[PDB]
Amino acid sequence: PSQERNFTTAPAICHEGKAYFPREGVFVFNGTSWFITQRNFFSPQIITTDNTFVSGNCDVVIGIINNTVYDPLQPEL
Amino acid sequence: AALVSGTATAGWTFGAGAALQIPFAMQMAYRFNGIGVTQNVLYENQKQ
Ligand SMILES: *[C@@H]1O[C@H](CO)[C@@H](O[C@@H]2O[C@H](CO)[C@@H](O[C@@H]3O[C@H](CO[C@H]4O[C@H](CO)[C@@H](O)[C@H](O)[C@@H]4O)[C@@H](O)[C@H](O[C@H]4O[C@H](CO)[C@@H](O)[C@H](O)[C@@H]4O)[C@@H]3O)[C@H](O)[C@H]2NC(C)=O)[C@H](O)[C@H]1NC(C)=O
Ligand SMILES: *[C@@H]1O[C@H](CO)[C@@H](O[C@@H]2O[C@H](CO)[C@@H](O[C@@H]3O[C@H](CO[C@H]4O[C@H](CO)[C@@H](O)[C@H](O)[C@@H]4O)[C@@H](O)[C@H](O)[C@@H]3O)[C@H](O)[C@H]2NC(C)=O)[C@H](O)[C@H]1NC(C)=O
Ligand SMILES: *[C@@H]1O[C@H](CO)[C@@H](O[C@@H]2O[C@H](CO)[C@@H](O[C@@H]3O[C@H](CO)[C@@H](O)[C@H](O)[C@@H]3O)[C@H](O)[C@H]2NC(C)=O)[C@H](O)[C@H]1NC(C)=O
Repeated sequence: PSQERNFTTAPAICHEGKAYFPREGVFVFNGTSWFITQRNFFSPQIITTDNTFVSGNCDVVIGIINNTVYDPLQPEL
Repeated sequence: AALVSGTATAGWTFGAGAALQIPFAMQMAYRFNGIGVTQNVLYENQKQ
């Protein structure tokens, strides 16, 4: 790996009061938008329910920030 | 001293390629997942 970029990150994101954690990747803040991607290659993906997980509330996670989570149910319904 | 200082923030590419900077806690959280304990456990028990 070589040429890189600076991004802002977050341990977790808070949505509906719940603490959402990433699966295999890390949360990344680009030019005014949050995505999720693998550490070894910057390829940003939309943050969706199925690509993250939730456990515990937004209570004890240090540095947790507010965000939204996409749920296919909405356009599917 | 240089090695230790480096690894403290440099992470996985430290001895492989270009230096990167990763927040300490983030690095640790990953290494825990690397063992087989769900990542969130570290944050919740970060103090302990
Ligand atoms: C992610 O997003 C969430 C949601 O916004 C943020 O959490 C909120 O943080 C705010 C600020 O601390 C909490 O504010 C609540 O305001 C209520 C309204 O009263 C205030 O505002 C009116 C406006 O006119 C004033 O007139 C009034 O004098 C007050 O200034 C309060 O009632 C809430 O009080 C709660 O806690 C006390 C604790 O003893 C209880 O007694 C109350 O009954 C009540 O429970 C509170 O102050 C807001 O509640 C928070 N929401 C949640 C869900 O936590 C996160 O901070 C944000 N994350 C980041 C990183 O910014
Ligand atoms: C941070 O993430 C943000 C959210 O994804 C990024 O915002 C996006 O920025 C791009 C700019 O490249 C906008 O693209 C728009 O695309 C439409 C469609 O036409 C274009 O694509 C067709 C495909 O074949 C191509 O043929 C055309 O020539 C165009 O290339 C254009 O009409 C718009 O003018 C614009 O190009 C995204 O829409 C925009 N997303 C949102 C939600 O606004 C942001 O850029 C990212 N920042 C960084 C630094 O990466
Ligand atoms: C990620 O951000 C860091 C800083 O938070 C970048 O490092 C800094 O980059 C600047 C510009 O490349 C370096 O030079 C500085 O230029 C300004 C211009 O006026 C000057 O005033 C400063 O005195 C300095 O010369 C700066 O030294 C550098 N700092 C460090 C510690 O590296 C970094 O390059 C960014 N990385 C990416 C991939 O964008």
